Amino acid sequence: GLPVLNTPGSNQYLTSDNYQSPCAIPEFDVTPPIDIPGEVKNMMELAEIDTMIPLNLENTKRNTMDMYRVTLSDSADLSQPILCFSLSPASDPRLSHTMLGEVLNYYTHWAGSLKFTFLFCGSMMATGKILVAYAPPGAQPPTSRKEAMLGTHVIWDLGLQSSCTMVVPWISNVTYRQTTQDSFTEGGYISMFYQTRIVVPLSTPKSMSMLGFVSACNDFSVRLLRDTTHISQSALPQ
Amino acid sequence: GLPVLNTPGSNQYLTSDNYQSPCAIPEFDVTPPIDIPGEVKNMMELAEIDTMIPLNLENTKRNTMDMYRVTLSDSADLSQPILCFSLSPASDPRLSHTMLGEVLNYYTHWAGSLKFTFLFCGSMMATGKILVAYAPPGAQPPTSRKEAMLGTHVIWDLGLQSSCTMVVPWISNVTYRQTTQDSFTEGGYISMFYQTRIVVPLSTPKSMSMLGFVSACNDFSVRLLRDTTHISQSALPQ
Amino acid sequence: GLPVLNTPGSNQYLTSDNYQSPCAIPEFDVTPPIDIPGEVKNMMELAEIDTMIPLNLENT
Amino acid sequence: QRRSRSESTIESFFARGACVAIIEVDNEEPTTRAQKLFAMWRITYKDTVQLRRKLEFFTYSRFDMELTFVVTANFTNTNNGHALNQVYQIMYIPPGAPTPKSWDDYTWQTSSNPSIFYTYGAAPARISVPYVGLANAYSHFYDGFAKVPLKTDANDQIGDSLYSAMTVDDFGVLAIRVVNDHNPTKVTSKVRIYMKPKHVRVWCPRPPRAVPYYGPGVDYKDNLNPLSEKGLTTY
Amino acid sequence: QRRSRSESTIESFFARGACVAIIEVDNEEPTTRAQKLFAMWRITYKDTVQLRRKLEFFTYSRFDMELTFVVTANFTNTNNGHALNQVYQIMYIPPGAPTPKSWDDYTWQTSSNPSIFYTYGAAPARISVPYVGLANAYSHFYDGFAKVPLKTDANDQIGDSLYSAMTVDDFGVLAIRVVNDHNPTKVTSKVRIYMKPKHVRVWCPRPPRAVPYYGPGVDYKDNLNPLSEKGLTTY
Amino acid sequence: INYYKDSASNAALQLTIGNSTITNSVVAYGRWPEFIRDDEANDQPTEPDVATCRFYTLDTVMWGKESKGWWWKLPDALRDMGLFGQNMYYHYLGRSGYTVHVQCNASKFHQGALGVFAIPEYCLAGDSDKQRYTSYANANPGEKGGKFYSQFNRDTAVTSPKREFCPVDYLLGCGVLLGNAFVYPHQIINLRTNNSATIVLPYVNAMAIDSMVKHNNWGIAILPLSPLDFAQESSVEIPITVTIAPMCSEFNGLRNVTAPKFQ
Amino acid sequence: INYYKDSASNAALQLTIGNSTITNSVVAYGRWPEFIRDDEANDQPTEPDVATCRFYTLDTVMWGKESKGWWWKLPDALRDMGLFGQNMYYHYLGRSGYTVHVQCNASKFHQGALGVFAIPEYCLAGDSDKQRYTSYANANPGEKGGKFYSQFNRDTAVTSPKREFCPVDYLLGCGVLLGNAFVYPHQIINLRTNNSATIVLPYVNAMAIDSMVKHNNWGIAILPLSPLDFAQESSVEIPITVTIAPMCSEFNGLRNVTAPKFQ
Amino acid sequence: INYYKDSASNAALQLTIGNSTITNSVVAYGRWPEFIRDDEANDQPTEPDVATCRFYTLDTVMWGKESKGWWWKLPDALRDMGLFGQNMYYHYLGRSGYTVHVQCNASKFHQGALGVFAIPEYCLAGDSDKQRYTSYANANPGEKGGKFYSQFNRDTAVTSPKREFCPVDYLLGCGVLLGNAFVYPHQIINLRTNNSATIVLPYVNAMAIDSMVKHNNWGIAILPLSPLDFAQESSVEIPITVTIAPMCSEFNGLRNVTAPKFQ
Ligand SMILES: CCO/N=C/c1ccc(OCC[C@@H](C)CCN2CCN(c3ccncc3)C2=O)cc1
Ligand SMILES: CCO/N=C/c1ccc(OCC[C@@H](C)CCN2CCN(c3ccncc3)C2=O)cc1
Ligand SMILES: N[C@@H](CCC(=O)N[C@@H](CS)C(=O)NCC(=O)O)C(=O)O
Ligand SMILES: N[C@@H](CCC(=O)N[C@@H](CS)C(=O)NCC(=O)O)C(=O)O
Repeated sequence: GLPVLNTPGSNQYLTSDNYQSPCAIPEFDVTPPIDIPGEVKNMMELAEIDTMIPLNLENTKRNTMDMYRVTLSDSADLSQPILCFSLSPASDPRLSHTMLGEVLNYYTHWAGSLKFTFLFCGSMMATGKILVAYAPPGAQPPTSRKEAMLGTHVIWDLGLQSSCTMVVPWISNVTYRQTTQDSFTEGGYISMFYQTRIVVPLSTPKSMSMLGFVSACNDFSVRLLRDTTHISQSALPQ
Repeated sequence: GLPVLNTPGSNQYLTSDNYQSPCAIPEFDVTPPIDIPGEVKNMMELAEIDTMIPLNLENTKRNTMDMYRVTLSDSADLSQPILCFSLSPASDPRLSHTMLGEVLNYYTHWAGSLKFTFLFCGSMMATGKILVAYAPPGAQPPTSRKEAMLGTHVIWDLGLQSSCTMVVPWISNVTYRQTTQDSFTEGGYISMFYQTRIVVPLSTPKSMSMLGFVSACNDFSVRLLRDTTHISQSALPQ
Repeated sequence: GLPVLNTPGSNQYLTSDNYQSPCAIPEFDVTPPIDIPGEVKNMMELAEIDTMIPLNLENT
Repeated sequence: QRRSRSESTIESFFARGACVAIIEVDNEEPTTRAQKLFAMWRITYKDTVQLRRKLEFFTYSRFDMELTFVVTANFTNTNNGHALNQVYQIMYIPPGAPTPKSWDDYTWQTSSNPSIFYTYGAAPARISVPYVGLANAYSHFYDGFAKVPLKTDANDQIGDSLYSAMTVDDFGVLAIRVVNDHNPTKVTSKVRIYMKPKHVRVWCPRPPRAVPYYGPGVDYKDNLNPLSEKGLTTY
Repeated sequence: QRRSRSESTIESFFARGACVAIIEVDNEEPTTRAQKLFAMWRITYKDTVQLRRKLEFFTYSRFDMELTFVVTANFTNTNNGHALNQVYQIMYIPPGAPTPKSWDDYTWQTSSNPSIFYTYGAAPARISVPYVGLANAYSHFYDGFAKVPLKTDANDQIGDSLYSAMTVDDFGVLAIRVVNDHNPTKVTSKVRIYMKPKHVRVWCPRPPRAVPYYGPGVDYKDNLNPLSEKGLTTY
Repeated sequence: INYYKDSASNAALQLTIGNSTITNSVVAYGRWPEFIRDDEANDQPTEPDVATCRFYTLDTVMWGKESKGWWWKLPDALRDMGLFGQNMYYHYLGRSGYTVHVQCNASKFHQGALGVFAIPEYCLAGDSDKQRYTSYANANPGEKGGKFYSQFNRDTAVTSPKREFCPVDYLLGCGVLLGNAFVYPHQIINLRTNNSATIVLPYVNAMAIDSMVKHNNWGIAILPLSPLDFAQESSVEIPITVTIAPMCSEFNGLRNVTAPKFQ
Repeated sequence: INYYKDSASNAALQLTIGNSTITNSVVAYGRWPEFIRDDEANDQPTEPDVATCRFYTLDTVMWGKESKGWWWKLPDALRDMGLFGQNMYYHYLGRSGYTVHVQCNASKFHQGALGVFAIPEYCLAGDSDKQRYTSYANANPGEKGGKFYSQFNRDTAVTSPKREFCPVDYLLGCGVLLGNAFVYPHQIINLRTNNSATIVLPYVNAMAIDSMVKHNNWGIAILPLSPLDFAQESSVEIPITVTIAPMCSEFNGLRNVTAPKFQ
Repeated sequence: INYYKDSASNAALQLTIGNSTITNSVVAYGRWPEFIRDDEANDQPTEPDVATCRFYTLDTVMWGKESKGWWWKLPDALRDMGLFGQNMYYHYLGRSGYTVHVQCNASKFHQGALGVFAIPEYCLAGDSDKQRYTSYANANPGEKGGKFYSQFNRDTAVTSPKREFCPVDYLLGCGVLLGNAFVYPHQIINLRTNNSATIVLPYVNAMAIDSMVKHNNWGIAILPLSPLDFAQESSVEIPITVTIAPMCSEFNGLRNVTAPKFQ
């Protein structure tokens, strides 16, 4: 018949190949689809949904509801930070298990800006001011308000607004950052401090709780699909 | 020659494949066909032909002519049902061996409406009224005329008409129902009751027989061809 | 190269098959034919010729 | 859209390869006693029951055929060495053609009979055949005889014939042999034949079989109680 | 240019072959005691966890499937000779079809059930399947029962059913056997099945699993402390 | 694209007939009997018009409480009916359609139901372990016909086997449930509504024309779907009559007469 | 170029409803409830307009410092609400959307936060080693609903197993971290800003219409994201109320009434 | 014809700058320094114009008969030069080109030749068996620079390894013959013809902008191609001076100041 020549790679099975195969059930009447609410076209759409951050991962509070709450008080040390973490969406323990982190753990490279939100759950009579700062990598991590203010910072007034949003923009030497811990693709640091203090009147609680959320913006992209480390198996079903 | 690359599935035999093969008898003068009555184009055409139902499957009557007859009398208990069964065309023993059931046993999924017919074989002087009811699944199977009448019911007058027809329409949550017994794809129940009673004059038989038939309508379809359980083999011919 | 899939019947030899094969003597000058009497196109032509019947098949 | 009847067509209903024959062939040193060096199988679809039952839904049929051959070989002992890859020969013998009497007689020259040579380990063999019926359609059921006894017949055996049989030898046979010579160790092999009808037309539908088959005809011997017990007023 | 989201699509996210089943089949001399001559596997994707976890990101799905089969065989001893190349038969049995009781019963005729015959040493087998869901979409999660108990039921077992289960027998099974007869030496083999969804649509995204799976349902038994320790004010 | 040349390789009221008159009808497969067309043949046919296409009445039978059924074969039943039989035995090839009329009359105080079925290529089962051993004489009873049975009585004779059929009523004599016999052309006679049945059968066979002596084209089966009863009498019997009219009959292959040996 | 025929082979304010009135809203998936369209069906449906589409109020619950959460199932919670339940039990197939309103009022000196989540196909975990062994009665509490727990308490009974759910607050009762529960339709009630929440749920299922008795389409989960406190008091309790209004409800398959056995 | 979708599968004088003035030039790769274009970026950059783009003079070195060579790293050498260093340490990302001017004057009775080479990604070899063990402090000498050697002196310390470079003159300190070093941008100062050299270096890197602290973009190497001599004197020494001017410098990522630990 037609002369042919077999090339390398013949009779191999590549799990990522895209070829045609015969159908074992020809002439099948497929049930037509219907319009079901909640259709999803891209996985990034899930990364754009805000989800809570387990900020408090202490030994006696992790794996418990209280791990989602950060305590605030009117008698706290104003010279010390309220919370601090690193801009590692997929490797930081406080961000790895979020929906953004769960989606990222299936990919090797990521790029884009991020959005952080903070919700104050005190009484209507409580007032105060807070400072939320982001610092790009390269220098010592901030330990005081004076150092933090030199970065990208936002001032939040609790009384007027119960929620605050800060956008961390994309700034990097490389076009894409790895999803694993690596000093060559470090992202920066996030810190919080008191601006003036929490002030409350009499017959009012002196302690309150705060919540945090994270999400991705519309300029977020991922590369290089890969397996995750968050699920394992030891014995196959019998 | 022409470079080529062999893909997975090469040199395999799939019984449902559709490929070309060489002919072992080239240049054969095939005998032309003729117009023979009774040509069949679709198997559903056979399912649309009415066939008798072995309603009476008692121990001493099954596998015998009497299994196709249902007894009626003028001294019967009017508060008890005459006959009862389930809308399982392929798994119910009383419907599995019908032509519809035989065709369905070769397929895995079915959908469509059904038509049931009842023939009264009494004397011309006998009169009476009957009620034939269908109940969709979900509630207790009917045990009395009061419960049955709440469903889809038809009233049949023996004197005016010796035959009655009831159409069970298609009503289901799923688009297709399985041909095997399954509570998630249950079809419903079929029952019969006396409306007034059988009345006969003197010098006339007081007992009579009734026959039943089933068929499929024009909106009937099947899916997923498969082997049947009605034929088996133990030893190959020697 | 071009993806392909091998089907059943590959590498089999059917005596009634009709395929192309390479020529072992390329560029051969074939002797031209001539008009020879008695050319036959169909075997039925031989069946249309009358022939004697051995009617008497006795032992002797 | 609305539900379709694409898969209930005659073509789809018969678009499956069904086994119709298992044949045994052995390779060993020839001996005086009986052996299985070559085998002959009479072509038909009544050896198995599934395809037979599916086809018997109708009285008359007209179709082409596709045949596929799957070969599986094995050893029997371990102390007689091994063997090299074998080649199998399958020949179609129509009625009237000479039949082999040995695995290496002249009949295997297959000057005019088609033949297939199969090398073990390759893809299963395959061929196609057209409609070769003498009449305008195949007759699954035949209510008649091939001979009619006459008053003038010398004896009653002149006109005796089997009921519901057209021809004694129909469609020929298939002869299977191993071309290779015998190795010091015996090697057994089985050939499985799968049939698929194509371009199928049918006439005169009939009710399906309800009791186990018994012979090529419609005879029944045992298991004549198919239906099971069930209550009259039981759902 | 600007960064794209080509690889984050649903199709790309599921464009990978994932193992879903490892099945064992043995060839040896049949004996009275239990053996692994033929095997039956119930079709599902919950035997493994990676594909299950990826699919459980959404509540409803609709896709076609591609299946690939990889076969690996080996010996067990050394003093019983050797064996010739084997042929494996894989048959799909939908619900309601008869199931085999032996490696050589009539059910293997596969008159209507599709089957694959694979020759050892060739390329891994492959097939494709369309969407065969009874409803308009597959239901990964089902919050309900198949039966409802009633006050008039004679006993409590009439209406008893497992929670979060639609049908007991869904999608049928796959039966795998070795067609070849038994050699004097036993031969073991494993078949690995890899699944790839195609033409995928999804609805109602859900949060991913955070603790080890336990059974077909959403039950959890052990390892309920996923998060690790970390300082509140530690970078 | 198709590569191979061969296609097989390609991947996939009063009715009057003749001098007879009888005073709704069913047409089998919706096909009226017709003569052979010029586009299908194999000499000059002989086509009697009125000397053979007329109603012939068979022997009357009796239906009672213990009756199980009756069966006949065509054209076997008409082998001795006027000139039709003479033409059948004087010609090698024959063809014909049929009209079947079943008569059974009763009163308004009787009750019962008869099912009449026309079956093409109606093959019956034997009565012995040997397969397809039935004799020609036993398979062609004639106008008398045969009867059904409710059980399979195996023949115990070893010296002189009977070689006869053993039809079973609920298996239709061929191993198929009677309930599905309605797939064939059929009629129902219910004593409370009607008293007669009529069917029209065209010529059906794999060949345009075939021998009538060694092959039977049609079978007629009559079975009681409901038992006969009358008032409260212990014994009841009524007559059943059958009439058959050939239609559009052709004959070919004239030669000396055939004389089959019927016992 | 595609070779095979099959596609699979191809390579890849006041709101008033009915006679009820309540004095921003969230629409789930941005889809308002709607009736079935003519291009999707399987008889004449029954579509009550005002006799069933109205607000029904459930039993009030109490929120304190030790409260962990509550959950309800729909349409289970409305099985005994006026004519809606009667239509549910008198028909084989049902369909409906919902409007959920959560009310909780406090003072300016209180503090706390509630999270309300609507979950489609909300499946909960058991309380025993056996898998999927929960009973129908325990899985359908009704309008009373259930409660969450902070730890997994395995059932030690071997003779009379309870067969009940054991939801865990931080796992959402299904093995997923609570922080991601916001992926579902949700609302937050913060006592310092608002005192009520509203959600609109369309009909979601793999089928256009399905039975309401054996399958629950929606689940409602309310959890305290922040603990309740008031001034410096040791004990604080406030009421929480839930109201639900069916919308665009259809029923089909009329027959006798269903009577499930709830204990 | 290409079958696969992916492309990869497809088969294959006075110069014044700022407030500084110096009284032919060589442009590396024929590319003048330029600012980042709008079609390539990753916030608002900071682009000093005259406060950082000006000539800074390094410490003078001495060339004699036994001198083997000198080397410097950029932007390391300018880390403590006015506001350029402050901007370098106050920003995460930086970018800049350079202008290098080498001055060395002698008399007509002197003789010698200097080769100046600008090397991108100039990596030097260590002085120990361990690989890539050089310390940050030793790899960034600053404005003082380093010197070459004529032989490889392996470090014998085992307790306190020096962790320093050991460049070799004839191997260019990187294992390549010096004769081919002219492949890089280069200049030759021959005392009998000229007394100065000038080079212009654009920004070269795999990324548009990168950190200046942890990565050095350029290296400058000066080696004596011919030994220095004067009349018949035994000892001769002359000064060599280096001046560097940043050009088109951009900075981004403002935050607190970085304080590296240099010993
Ligand atoms: C080199 C070997 O290849 N030759 C193969 C071959 C295969 C089949 C051939 O035809 C055999 C006959 C088939 C067309 C099927 C015959 N059928 C159709 C009708 N029929 C049958 C049997 C018994 N009762 C009624 C009908 C059959 O058995 C001829 C040659
Ligand atoms: C000759 C052998 O080839 N036959 C092969 C074959 C393969 C697959 C076939 O379909 C099996 C069902 C699949 C389409 C996948 C079923 N899925 C989709 C939804 N689902 C599932 C399971 C458990 N909970 C929820 C959903 C499944 O397990 C049919 C035939
Ligand atoms: N080592 C185990 C079997 C290991 C096993 O089956 N592992 C599963 C998951 S726990 C698997 O994914 N195996 C992949 C493979 O080896 O093919 C045994 O034989 O006792
Ligand atoms: N086990 C039997 C043979 C079994 C057999 O031949 N079975 C037939 C039908 S009863 C069959 O379909 N076999 C399929 C196959 O094994 O290839 C024996 O060897 O004694």
